[PDB]
Amino acid sequence: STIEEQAKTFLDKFNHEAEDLFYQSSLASWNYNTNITEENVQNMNNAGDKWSAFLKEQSTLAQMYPLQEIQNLTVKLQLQALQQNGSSVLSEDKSKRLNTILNTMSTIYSTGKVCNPDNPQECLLLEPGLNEIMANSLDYNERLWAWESWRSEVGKQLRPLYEEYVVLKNEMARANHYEDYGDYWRGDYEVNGVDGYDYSRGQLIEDVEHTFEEIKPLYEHLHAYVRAKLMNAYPSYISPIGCLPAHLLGDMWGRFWTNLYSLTVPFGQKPNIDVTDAMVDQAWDAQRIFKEAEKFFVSVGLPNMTQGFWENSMLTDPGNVQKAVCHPTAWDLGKGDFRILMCTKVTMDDFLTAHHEMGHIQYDMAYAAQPFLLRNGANEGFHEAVGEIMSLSAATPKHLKSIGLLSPDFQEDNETEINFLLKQALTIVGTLPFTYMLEKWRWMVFKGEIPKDQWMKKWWEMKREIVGVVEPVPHDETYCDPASLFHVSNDYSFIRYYTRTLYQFQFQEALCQAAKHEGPLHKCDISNSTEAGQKLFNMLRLGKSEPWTLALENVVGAKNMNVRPLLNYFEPLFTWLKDQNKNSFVGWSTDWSPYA
Amino acid sequence: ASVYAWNRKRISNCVADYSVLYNSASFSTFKCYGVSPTKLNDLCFTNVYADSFVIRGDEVRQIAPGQTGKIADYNYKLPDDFTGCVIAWNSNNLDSKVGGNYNYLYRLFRKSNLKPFERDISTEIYQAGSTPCNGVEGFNCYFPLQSYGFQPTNGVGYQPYRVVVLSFELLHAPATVCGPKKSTNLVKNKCVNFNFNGLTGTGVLTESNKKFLPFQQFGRDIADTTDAVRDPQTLEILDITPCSFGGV
Ligand SMILES: *[C@@H]1O[C@H](CO)[C@@H](O)[C@H](O)[C@H]1NC(C)=O
Ligand SMILES: *[C@@H]1O[C@H](CO)[C@@H](O)[C@H](O)[C@H]1NC(C)=O
Ligand SMILES: *[C@@H]1O[C@H](CO)[C@@H](O)[C@H](O)[C@H]1NC(C)=O
Ligand SMILES: *[C@@H]1O[C@H](CO)[C@@H](O)[C@H](O)[C@H]1NC(C)=O
Repeated sequence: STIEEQAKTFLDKFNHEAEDLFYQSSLASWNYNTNITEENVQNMNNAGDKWSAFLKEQSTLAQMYPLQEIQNLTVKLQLQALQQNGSSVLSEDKSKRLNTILNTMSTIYSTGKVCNPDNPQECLLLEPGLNEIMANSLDYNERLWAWESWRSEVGKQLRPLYEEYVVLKNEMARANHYEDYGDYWRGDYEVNGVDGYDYSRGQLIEDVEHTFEEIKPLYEHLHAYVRAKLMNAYPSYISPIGCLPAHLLGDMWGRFWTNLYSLTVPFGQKPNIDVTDAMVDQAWDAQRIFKEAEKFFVSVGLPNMTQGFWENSMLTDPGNVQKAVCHPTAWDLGKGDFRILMCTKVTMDDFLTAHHEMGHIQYDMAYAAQPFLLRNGANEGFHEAVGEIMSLSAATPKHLKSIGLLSPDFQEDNETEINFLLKQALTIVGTLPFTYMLEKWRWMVFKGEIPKDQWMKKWWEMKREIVGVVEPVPHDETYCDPASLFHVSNDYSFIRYYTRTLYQFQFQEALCQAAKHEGPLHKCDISNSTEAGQKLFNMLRLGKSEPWTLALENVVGAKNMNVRPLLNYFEPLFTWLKDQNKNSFVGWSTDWSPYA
Repeated sequence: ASVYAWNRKRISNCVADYSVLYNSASFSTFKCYGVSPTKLNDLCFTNVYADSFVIRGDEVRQIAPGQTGKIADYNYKLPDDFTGCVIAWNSNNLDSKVGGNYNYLYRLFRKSNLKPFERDISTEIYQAGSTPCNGVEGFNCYFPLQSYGFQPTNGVGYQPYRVVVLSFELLHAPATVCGPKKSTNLVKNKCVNFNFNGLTGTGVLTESNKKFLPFQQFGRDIADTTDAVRDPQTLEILDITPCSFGGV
């Protein structure tokens, strides 16, 4: 006769019913990725409609339970995730515009085109055609033509489509009694019902902005240092008084600046940390690569992989007729079934991705004892930051010499570590200003205090100030270049990448102090310490059953967002970065100098 | 059968070979409660009722006397001081199929606690709230009958092991049937101890010229002194005489 005993009955019914339907959807999604077939497209639409209609039925039944009298916190978090209406609020004539638009985005993005206008000879796809022209060529004129090959031939037909998307997704919040759609994405971080642990939704905007005033002085010196070794290659092609072009920052999206290390190497006379030649003398293959990775984890203390994965999953690219895509993704099929879907290669990137995709798997069986609704990470930033702490340890020279990839006589001086640390700075420090600015623009435009004619003049004016990029060509309002990215078009919350960095270094300093390492955090190691392995797995196994704010108190003891344990990682780098920029002009104002 | 439909049949009037389980080299859940596996071969109790059901891997420990849980409460409860043994082994090679083993069901909810060793077979629905269900699923029906899904790709925790439970309890019914006992080849013309079925003694063994009808087991001649036994392992009649002794 209690609501507490009534909720445990309903979640016990849902857990067995959902895991049957979730296994059918996960098994169906797995055969689609592994094998591309005609009937398999029809097979996906058959399983996906009855799976989507099942969540429609469970949401209506939990609505009649009032939420004002459930003092238990374990079932309150389950009911908050289950009661998200989503698409049920929309009408039938408006919900059919959901499945139509999202499938059109995937097909439009899959069209590869580099055929020249008024000269239609031939053009190939993205992977053999586009990546070679951005990573190898050094010509300004054709890359400028390639810049106008996608933002004026593809983005021109999105201007009536994307504006229709942002006027109806914003309307669900008033029908769901929220403020805006930006506040809806902050509901994942919202915690209620706990005394002293409550996190307001509006305090997160202030706290994120408050932590950005110490990110900025670090990013000022990074752009100043990288500008002296690039004007050497282009004496009269770039002027050394202004900023840098946007289409010269390493990747297609400019997220990672890893590809400028080969072009802008400081001292290339001594060899770089490259062991691709080391494995081919001893004839290393795919099996011996993953065998030493598994025994690395069991040496830490984590449980080893099950027997239903090695003889069941696929590892390499099989056959010749199977042209199925093998984009690196982590699979959680449930019921103890865990798979890795990627094409192995003997390269630098695939070896690091091999360590990276296993960490999400190692997080998944930890909360296997939890119920299905709580079988997830503590938030969207935990499942990504957990998968990256072993990536920091595996890239250390000590771990590489532990397996035997590096030479037994490899000295570790200053410059052998500055080359490694600056590689980590480009992939960690460089992604912090880009994540905050893009997510800040999307939150206010969903809130609505931005008119139609001030979108572009404010978006560009923060790129010149924060990032420091002068526009190579003026653009009018008919362009829609911010909507071309994959995450913004496909409804993905980008804030999980900002909190990934601030979490992966809170855990690193806490775990290294437990191991009593004498030295800096870059040289710290986790292996050969059984005391740290049993300590970590107890906190890994909790999952979403506990609030995420209690997870912070379980490792560092500070309830707030600390910024002090990030400069201590870069003290060897910061003092070196401070001496080269003694005379350079650090800190840009507003600059209309080149294109006045 | 299903876990909620465990059978109960009496095993009697036959020999129970428990030694074949020891050398099977296939069981990984060989535990005995209240009795030793070695000492239950020669001696046994009546009421040899056997219960057969399938238990998932993550809930093997739930099925034990003095232990509670989910299956142990509303499906099958073992009473305290259960003098029996549990043996389980994996059945992935035969008791599994792709897409889910849609053959085993169970009861998940019930209003009241179950009495030990009773089986209920009904289609009654759960009634958590005061509002009754009129046959249509709502907010308080929660049909407890659910079909488990077993697949060859499931984890070790979800691997369904084949488990059989043998019960041994002592009641007023006498003359129970137990397992076999070792036999040793007969030795002749030597003072050797013998212990046949029900009788024992010490003496020398020799061939007998006498003949027995095929329904006697042994015999005596004078003053209740046994002088002839017929072992059924050989169908041969012998003489027993006390070996040489006297005063020096
Ligand atoms: C809340 O519900 C959970 C169910 O998992 C239970 O374990 C816990 O004891 C409950 N809390 C209180 C205070 O009763
Ligand atoms: C979900 O939709 C139903 C339909 O009327 C509505 O009653 C309910 O309040 C909605 N839930 C939320 C959280 O908006
Ligand atoms: C690294 O530099 C410091 C001073 O900056 C110096 O004392 C030290 O010897 C250097 N390390 C090596 C291996 O030369
Ligand atoms: C049972 O008696 C028969 C007949 O003497 C004999 O052949 C057999 O070996 C005895 N027991 C067994 C099965 O060994």
